[PDB]
Amino acid sequence: ELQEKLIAVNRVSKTVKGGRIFSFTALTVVGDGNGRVGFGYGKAREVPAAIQKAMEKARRNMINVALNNGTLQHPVKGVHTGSRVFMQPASEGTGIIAGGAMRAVLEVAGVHNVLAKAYGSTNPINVVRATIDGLENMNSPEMVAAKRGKSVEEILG
RNA sequence: AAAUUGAAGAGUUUGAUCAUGGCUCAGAUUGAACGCUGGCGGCAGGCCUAACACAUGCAAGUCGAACGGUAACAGGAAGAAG
Repeated sequence: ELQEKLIAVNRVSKTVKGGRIFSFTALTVVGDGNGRVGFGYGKAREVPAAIQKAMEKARRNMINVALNNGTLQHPVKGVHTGSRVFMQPASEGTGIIAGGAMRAVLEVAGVHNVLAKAYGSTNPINVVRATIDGLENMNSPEMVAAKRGKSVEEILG
């Protein structure tokens, strides 16, 4: 159904011979609510054009991650530039406890219950990339049963 | 059976960026103090400072079934005044 979220709107400037020229960047996320997450980074001279750029960039580059009934599979460490995200699956209930950008990514991802923490720089673009890296780093019991070459019950016990 | 189901960030260095890195904020608490305000009840608490100096009153007595006794009080026995 492709629900959409706007995370950050930044104003950046490029200096020229006349003076400063200001443009606006938008960081967005889209998601199915079931597994599929995508993030977009648009840049335009005025704001809603940058929002529309970020949305049509985010809708293309979406990756699907695996997740249980509303939860993760294991603890997983996502990393990026200055961001050292750590997300732990949850018990049921308790909502998404996560800060800001990571909260928006996990909410469009369909992750209902999570315990998350950001380390290092909490810059929004880099923590969105660290979050989605930790999400696509995650692996399922059926795929780790496909790897090690045995049924899932012999792994879980 | 149960004995715990646990983890949020933001602002500020720049023309703008990303890092590093301080500073500050959002919470909970207290033997609290002060300012404005003030209906009641329950249960707790109340010199953190001068281990400074203390007026006044009380805070350790009991036992006659240990004893000599007998000041009180209470009767007794007697002698009396009526």
